[PDB]
Amino acid sequence: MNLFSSLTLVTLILLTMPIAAINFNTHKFTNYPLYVKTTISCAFITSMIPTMMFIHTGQEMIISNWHWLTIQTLKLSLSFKMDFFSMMFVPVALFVTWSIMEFSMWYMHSDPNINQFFKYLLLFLITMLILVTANNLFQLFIGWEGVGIMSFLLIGWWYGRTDANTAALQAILYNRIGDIGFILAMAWFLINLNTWDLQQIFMLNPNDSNLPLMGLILAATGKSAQFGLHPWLPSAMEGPTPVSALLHSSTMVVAGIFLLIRFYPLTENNKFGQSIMLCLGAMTTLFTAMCALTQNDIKKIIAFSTSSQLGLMMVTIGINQPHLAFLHICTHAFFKAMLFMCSGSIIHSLNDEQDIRKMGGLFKAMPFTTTALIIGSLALTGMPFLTGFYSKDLIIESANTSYTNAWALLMTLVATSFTAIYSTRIIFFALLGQPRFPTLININENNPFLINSIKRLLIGSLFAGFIISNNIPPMTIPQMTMPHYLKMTALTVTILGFILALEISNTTHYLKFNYPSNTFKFSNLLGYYPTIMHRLTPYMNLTMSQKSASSLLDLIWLETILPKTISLAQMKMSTTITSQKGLIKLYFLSFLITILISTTLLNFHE
Amino acid sequence: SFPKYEPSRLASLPTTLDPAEYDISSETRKAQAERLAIRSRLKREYQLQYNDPSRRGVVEDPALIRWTCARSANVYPNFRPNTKTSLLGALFGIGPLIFWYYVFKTDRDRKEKLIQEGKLDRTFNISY
Amino acid sequence: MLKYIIPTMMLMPLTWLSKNSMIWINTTLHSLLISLTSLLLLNQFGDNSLNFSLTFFSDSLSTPLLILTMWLLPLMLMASQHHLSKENLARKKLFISMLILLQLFLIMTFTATELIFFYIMFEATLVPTLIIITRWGNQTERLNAGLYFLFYTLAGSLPLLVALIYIQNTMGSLNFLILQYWVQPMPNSWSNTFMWLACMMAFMVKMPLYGLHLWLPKAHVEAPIAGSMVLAAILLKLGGYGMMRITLLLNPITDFMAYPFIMLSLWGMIMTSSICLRQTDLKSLIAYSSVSHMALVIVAILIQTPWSYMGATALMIAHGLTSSMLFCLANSNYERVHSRTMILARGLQTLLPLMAAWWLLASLTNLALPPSINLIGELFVVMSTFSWSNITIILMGLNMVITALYSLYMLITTQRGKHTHHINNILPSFTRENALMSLHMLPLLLLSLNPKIILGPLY
Amino acid sequence: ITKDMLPGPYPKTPEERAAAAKKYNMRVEDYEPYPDDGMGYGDYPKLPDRSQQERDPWYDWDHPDLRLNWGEPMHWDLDMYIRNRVDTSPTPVNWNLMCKHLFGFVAFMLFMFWVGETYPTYQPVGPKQYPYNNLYLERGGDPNKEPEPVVHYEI
Amino acid sequence: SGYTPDEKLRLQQLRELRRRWLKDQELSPREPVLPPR
Amino acid sequence: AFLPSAAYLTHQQKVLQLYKRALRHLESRCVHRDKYRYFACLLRARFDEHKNEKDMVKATQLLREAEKEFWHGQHPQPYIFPESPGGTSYERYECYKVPEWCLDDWHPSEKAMYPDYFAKREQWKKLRRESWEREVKQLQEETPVGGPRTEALPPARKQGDLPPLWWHIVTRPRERP
Ligand SMILES: CCCCCCCCCCCCCCCCCC(=O)OC[C@H](COP(=O)([O-])OC[C@H](O)COP(=O)([O-])OC[C@H](COC(=O)CCCCCCCCCCCCCCCCC)OC(=O)CCCCCCCCCCCCCCCCC)OC(=O)CCCCCCCCCCCCCCCCC
Ligand SMILES: CCCCCCCCCCCCCCCCCC(=O)OC[C@H](COP(=O)([O-])OCC[N+](C)(C)C)OC(=O)CCCCCCCCCCCCCCCCC
Ligand SMILES: CCCCCCCCCCCCCCCCCC(=O)OC[C@H](COP(=O)([O-])OCC[N+](C)(C)C)OC(=O)CCCCCCCCCCCCCCCCC
Ligand SMILES: CCCCCCCCCCCCCCCCCC(=O)OC[C@H](COP(=O)(O)OCCN)OC(=O)CCCCCCCCCCCCCCCCC
Repeated sequence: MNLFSSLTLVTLILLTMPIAAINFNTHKFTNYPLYVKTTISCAFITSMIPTMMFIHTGQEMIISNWHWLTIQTLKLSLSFKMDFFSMMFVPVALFVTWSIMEFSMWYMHSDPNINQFFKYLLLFLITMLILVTANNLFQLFIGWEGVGIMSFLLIGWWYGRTDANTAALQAILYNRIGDIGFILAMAWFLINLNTWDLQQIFMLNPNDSNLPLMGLILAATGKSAQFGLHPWLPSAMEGPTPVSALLHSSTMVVAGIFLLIRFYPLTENNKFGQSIMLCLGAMTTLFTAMCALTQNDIKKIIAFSTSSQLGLMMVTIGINQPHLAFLHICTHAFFKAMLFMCSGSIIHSLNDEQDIRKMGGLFKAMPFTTTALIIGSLALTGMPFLTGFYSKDLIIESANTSYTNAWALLMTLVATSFTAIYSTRIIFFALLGQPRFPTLININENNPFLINSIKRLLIGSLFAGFIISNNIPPMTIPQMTMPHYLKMTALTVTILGFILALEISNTTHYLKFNYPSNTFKFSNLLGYYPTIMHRLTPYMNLTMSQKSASSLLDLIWLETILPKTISLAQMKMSTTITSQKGLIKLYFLSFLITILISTTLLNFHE
Repeated sequence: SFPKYEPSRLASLPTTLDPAEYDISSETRKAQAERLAIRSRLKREYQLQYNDPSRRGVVEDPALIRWTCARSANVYPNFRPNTKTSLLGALFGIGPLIFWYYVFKTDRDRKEKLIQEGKLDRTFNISY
Repeated sequence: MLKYIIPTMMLMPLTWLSKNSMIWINTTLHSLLISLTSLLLLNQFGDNSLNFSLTFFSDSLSTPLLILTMWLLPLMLMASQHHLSKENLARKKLFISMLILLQLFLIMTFTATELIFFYIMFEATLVPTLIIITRWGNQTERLNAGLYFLFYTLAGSLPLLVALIYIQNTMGSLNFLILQYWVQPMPNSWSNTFMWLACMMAFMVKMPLYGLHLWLPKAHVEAPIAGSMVLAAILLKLGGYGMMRITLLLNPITDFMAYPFIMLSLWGMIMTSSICLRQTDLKSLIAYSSVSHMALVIVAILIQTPWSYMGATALMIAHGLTSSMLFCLANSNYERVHSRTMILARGLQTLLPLMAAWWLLASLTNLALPPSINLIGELFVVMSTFSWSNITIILMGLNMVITALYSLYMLITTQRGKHTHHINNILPSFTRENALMSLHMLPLLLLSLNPKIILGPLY
Repeated sequence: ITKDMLPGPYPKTPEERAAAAKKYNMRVEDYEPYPDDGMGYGDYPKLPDRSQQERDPWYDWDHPDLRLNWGEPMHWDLDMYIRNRVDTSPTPVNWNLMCKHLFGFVAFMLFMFWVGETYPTYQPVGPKQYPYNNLYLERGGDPNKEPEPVVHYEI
Repeated sequence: SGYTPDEKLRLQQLRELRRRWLKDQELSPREPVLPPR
Repeated sequence: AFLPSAAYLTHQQKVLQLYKRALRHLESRCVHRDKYRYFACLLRARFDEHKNEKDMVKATQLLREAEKEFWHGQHPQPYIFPESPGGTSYERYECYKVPEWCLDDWHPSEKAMYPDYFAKREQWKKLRRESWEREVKQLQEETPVGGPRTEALPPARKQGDLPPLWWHIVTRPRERP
């Protein structure tokens, strides 16, 4: 007990220590990024001990260490939940973040604000571990809004760029739309269950859990960029490449998925919520993998890749497999962070070139980036016995052999083929063929920071699915009896995607020029959703914000009915009273009329 | 042949597809040259102040001041109560108030009836 | 309460007998000492209020308002000493005398045991505020602003006076401690309907209620900086304090008299927040955000649950600190570019990075980032209004979208993008300015460590 | 700044329209005010309702982030048509066709999720069998009561 | 047709002044002159 | 349409801008360099067919249906250079482009850290303030009555004069500050 809880809190306090160092400073640091990276590698090592002694005995606890506030019957404490989800997610996040920061010591080396960048990246990591280690909804909401704000500040890192500020505010907007559902869930649990703690929520176990689960699904739709609230995650590629690698691929954007994994005792007893999550995840994983088939910016392709993988995670929550969804989070972190780091290696070697039509011939010119990009694309598409095999193949086998929305299953399989198609789109245009980049070749990947940071996620992308899937305890019963066409569905669908997109890629070399279809323009212009909804919904708001609300009501009509008409009335009465002609005759005639009205008409003499 | 571009409010017509872009008439040349003259005069008036070494402050733009004065202070002197402003001021001013009044009133009447009839599940509700 | 009233009055000979170079230093020093002294009001009990005398008492509602009031005076002096540097010395002392007099009226507004003495201090606050706005405001419109601020108040408050005197004739007392035990139920009638309106509409004007709010984007905009600080931070909260005291006497008629006003607030916070999306004047945007935040306090007081009163007093303290800081930040840009147009001076993070960090923290507290007391008050009001009716979360949640949208837009317009080329008088941030921002923001963030002192009498 | 350079009432005579066109630094043939319907625009020009994104980005703008010169009459909704906000730029696909394709895709997908919900897939198996009266005590059944015996047999 | 001779002459003179300005951004070998630590 | 010197685009300028836009969009459609090179020669052959067209109404008609041709055949996501407007690195470094006048607000302890730089800055400031009145009186003796027609500025005409309105062109920030 005393080892577990101490090293648990030492990991988090250790992460807070470089924030205290950078806020209490006077000098120019002797490599503050190296200090933050050393701190996070040490927090990874320190977090591995409670993880190992969870793997040994299943040892879980709750550290409710500081009573913060008692609102009459709601005692709010600083409470940390050290269960399976925290025990696996904290080392994976720390390992990925340690690779992201050794990558950032190379990629952000020219940045004059590199200490502020490492400060913001560590503040993200602190808010994310506050999110995943939380036991009550208030502390989870602290972590939730904290990763939203660090997402804002890191998307708009180059703040003089208008597109960076627009993408950062768009990410805020969609996440606050999801926070509506988060606060709906908190309101429902407080009013109906008198708690924000997970233990009393799970122990009371309400049957009428439609409305709080709809709130949690809306919160995950915002945070994990599911369909309807999806385009902020491809817009979030406006930030620097380590931001996209850490936050917007592997760690932040699974949080909504993580939220629904955290409330699995409620979702497992609600078939309606499961069907909503299933249809929403299948819609997301179809639509975003379809959008990725025609993109040309490499970070947009990897962003639609990870939003399709989040849709797959939402699917496997929707088939009542939350531990496979969490396994796919912990698996997806390695190869997707590595795919963004390989893309950033290509982008830096080609002088901030991000379009895949100005790449090519990088198989031999960037051999280590090529090796790791091929290993990551095979881990993404579910090559057998790489890390993506140990989660995604089980997800497809469980989605096949279950009482399932059949259209959601079929769209999940079409999305699985589309993953192979856009992965070989990356490999074909970036690595194969002949060069299309400019003539002054500055291709160099010989930094130890770049090589070692991609190397550790490469060892992760080879072996981490095997190691994690053989260390985690069984929490469900795995379906292992199924017909041969249904066992072999994922591999055959992935191979068909590779074959079909080899045909698509070899047709690009032919000397034929076809006009683009409407299917190409639908995939390329993102299903027309950021074109319509980001023009129409701001327009109708902002006109309503100025014409109706500002001008018509609170400059005109609320000004007209109380003060202006009163003022004009008193002015008019003032001018009628003071328009007397100064004639004694008329005043005494009014006095006579006064006396006659008082006597005959008012009877003031009786 | 080709699908004709249909311009919308939020997707305007391109410059290269506009038929008035190819007007070579002398009155359009005079209008374009007069707009260039106004823009060049405003440009010179700006950058004689912008490049002044003795100037330290804000080059005031009367167009910006004129915009911010039109957006706030000129609105009520140019308001006339007529059919349009009254029917828009009452639709968007008291319309939503009536709407949300009946929504919240119907919801709370239904909920109060369920509570006093013992039907609303209020089992663990002690925070309010 | 007289251990606070007498030093506040002794600030008057302190400012009028000071040497001419010492009148900001001495008043700042001794007002900070009074503010340090104000923490003795935290002798609060779980059952009884801290009842000093026949005239004065202090429960956990009035105590944070008193501490915030006594804290705001040194910050107002720091905010105002720069733009009054060229002022005549006697007019400078008269300005400081109006601030001291306003503090004196506020501290016995909040501690007034008896309700007609509350009324007299409540209305006595008008005169220094009117004088500060119309005499030391910068523009022409201050005069018109001084009329609106004067006449929306009195037209609401003169029916309150009559109503209070009626209670004096009916109950025999206006002691709030006596009225806690002698309160009779107020049944449904027309007489009690206009009794309810006379008790409530002065505080509805002070909050402000949406539709009655029109005095505020003139009074807070045309005021000088100390005027705007005390108007947004304290004088709006006279309405919320007065409602929380006066709704004791208005039960059970409130349960249907609140329905229009709740609608006016629930839709009004949708309107005024939306108005903040299209404001060209930055100080007007901060003013309309104050109307939007006080709409929640109106809803929370009208639904009158424990969670709603706790959220409303937390939101009043939090909004006081946040709105006062936002007006001071907007003033720090106004004292460089001499225009309140928000689109004028852009890209200021490239020029003023630490002040941009203050803009960031004030924007984050404006959008109620957890665990700030802004979010504590916001969230507790949202919990209580969800219990009132589950549909309100729509109008609540949509508000929290728009509140984020105008908070960061303000942050994106002024701090981010490219700097304006022709503006070259952007001086580096003075120590006074960063000090003013930190004296707003550091107590605001430290209250998240121990928020129970700002949760009011039914914590 | 002074009074005859501020915005005023709606121009009625042509010389008033000419002097207010001169005030906003633009041609009389280009100056069109908002129509005098009492909404509160006054003499302020109705500029062509385009976003600032549509401006030429390679031009030497006085305000390059805003794409706006000094002294140029600002649009009434300039704060709305900044590049952080509403874009009105021409799109490669027509607006109505974009709306048709997006609505048809979303409606077809929702219809097919409803169809697949009505006709779900499953496996040719019976229900999962649990011992001890379908785990009666484990599911929270009270031990003072006794359920009906749920008996499962070999096959 | 390319530039006019006034445009060529103005760009040449602005080019010479700009390259003088950019040359004047280089540091001296003693710069930055730091205080003694 | 909107140009600093010219009031309009000529027909020849419109044809050349269409030709460049069409080649860039054809390169976006035609990713590979040999395939682009083939179709770019075919597009150049289509532009050379109507090159010697003397009827300007016929040439304007051909230009107009060629713009309709381009609008049908454009790429939805054309290639944009990274620092070009709409690019992924466009206006990225504007947050680092601090204007030079901020150096006037430095403290003397941090101006003493760069003695030769600020000693060399002061002679630029001296040159600018002795050039200002000569270049103002150059502009007002050369601008016609009614104001300038175009936005073009004159060069320096004497030996010793600087070009009028030169300071923010010369002392502009670097693209990589
Ligand atoms: C009672 C004892 C208490 C002791 C502990 C203290 C408790 C908190 C008190 C308040 C602390 C604020 C002080 C720093 C911020 C303001 C000044 C500033 O910006 O300086 C920059 C400067 C360093 O920057 P620089 O490089 O030199 O220049 C800045 C650049 O220009 C550019 O700047 P920049 O943008 O790069 O950097 C700004 C950056 C920008 O970063 C952000 O804005 C992101 C923040 C939000 C997302 C991440 C956090 C999310 C929430 C999680 C944290 C809370 C819960 C954690 C618990 C677990 C989960 C429940 O902010 C930070 O990094 C600040 C870290 C702390 C942030 C706190 C939350 C603020 C967000 C808004 C409200 C949220 C709710 C309230 C939370 C209250 C918690 C107590 O800092 C200093 O020099 C610090 C000076 C000394 C500060 C003393 C603080 C205490 C004062 C109280 C005195 C009385 C009691 C005695 C205690 C003394 C302790 C030493
Ligand atoms: C480097 C500095 C560290 C300390 C150096 C010097 C000491 C050396 C080491 C010895 C340790 C010191 C002695 C032990 C510590 C004190 C123990 C103790 O009983 O302390 C009393 C208490 C413990 O709690 P408690 O329950 O006894 O009392 C709380 C008070 N009441 C009951 C009124 C509510 O306080 C603390 O320990 C305070 C520190 C808390 C640490 C975490 C702070 C997080 C701040 C977040 C703010 C916002 C939260 C919002 C969300 C909350 C959740 C929903
Ligand atoms: C800011 C602008 C809006 C401000 C609104 C202010 C409140 C609106 C309502 C005010 C009503 C008048 C004061 C009521 C005091 C109640 C005291 C009381 O005992 O009432 C019960 C008493 C009942 O009489 P009684 O108590 O003597 O009788 C004994 C009891 N019974 C009835 C059982 C026999 O009510 C009245 O006598 C009349 C109440 C209504 C008065 C109508 C005239 C005034 C109309 C409203 C004017 C509002 C301001 C106008 C100016 C606007 C701006 C320029
Ligand atoms: C489980 C359930 C799942 C349900 C899923 C479906 C539900 C949601 C349906 C869609 C609603 C949200 C989408 C519409 C708003 C999106 C706004 C946005 O992102 O605008 C981006 C726009 C510019 O972005 P862009 O053009 O892409 O940038 C390229 C570089 N210039 O930037 C701008 O124009 C800036 C504009 C700032 C002001 C925006 C005003 C609009 C605010 C809308 C709030 C809506 C609240 C809804 C509340 C619902 C409550 C339940």
